[PDB]
Amino acid sequence: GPGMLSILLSASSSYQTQTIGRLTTPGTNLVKAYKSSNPDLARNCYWLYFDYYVHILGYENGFAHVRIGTEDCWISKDSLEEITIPTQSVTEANIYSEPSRTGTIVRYVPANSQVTILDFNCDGFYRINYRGYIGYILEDALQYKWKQIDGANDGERAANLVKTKLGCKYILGMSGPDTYDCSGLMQWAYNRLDIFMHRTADVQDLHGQLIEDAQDILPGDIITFRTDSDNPMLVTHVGMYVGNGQFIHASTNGYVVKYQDFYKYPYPVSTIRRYWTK
Repeated sequence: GPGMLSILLSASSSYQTQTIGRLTTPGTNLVKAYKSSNPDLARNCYWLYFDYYVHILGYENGFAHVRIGTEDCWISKDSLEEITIPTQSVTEANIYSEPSRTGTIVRYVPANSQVTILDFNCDGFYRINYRGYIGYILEDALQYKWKQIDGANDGERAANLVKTKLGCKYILGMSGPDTYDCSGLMQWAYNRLDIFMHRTADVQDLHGQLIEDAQDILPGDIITFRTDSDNPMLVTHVGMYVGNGQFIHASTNGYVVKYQDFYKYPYPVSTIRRYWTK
């Protein structure tokens, strides 16, 4: 106020200067992703998709180095655009040199100042430009919120996000904004929380915290299923638990994103996976 800093913040930061990207995938909906800026172009690690949000770590050799949560990869620089976000501060604060409790002061920012967000989710800070001064401001000092404040945890936030897509049409291979398949809905929802999961159900099945007893399931957990009786050991479907014994999924039954009663769903569960941590 403006000098108070919480002991819950680290006194050190390794957070590198980043910007915000939004995937535009010109002429299509996807872009190949790689694990280097000089890849074996035949061996892309996966793809990223139209209207996903990323952090941009830099550019090299025609690629953008992008990050979603703990995951980083390289995509063609023409597949995304840089984004800056105007907002205003609501309380006086300092812009600091880094997102820690020991940064130097770049500039004092009075309450009600117009600022521009350059990066988000920076360990409790945004990176901003105020009047040409650049650095990190505590995230609650700004009006703009990159994710819901409501909810006890990011699992509840993920459950809200899939609810916002109820009624969207099922289309194989899609991940929004208007159409989805089952696993694309999951990856999209977590993209909006800056958390990476892989794109297909059979890989989503292999990561996240394993919730071994269904009694322990919570909103935002994903449930994978084996639904193909000609390949009965393969994971082929996924949905997101949203509480009250229901999950939401994109289903070919109805060709729509809809609720489903978990206990009555007539296909075996493979795993329950928790990709949220706070």
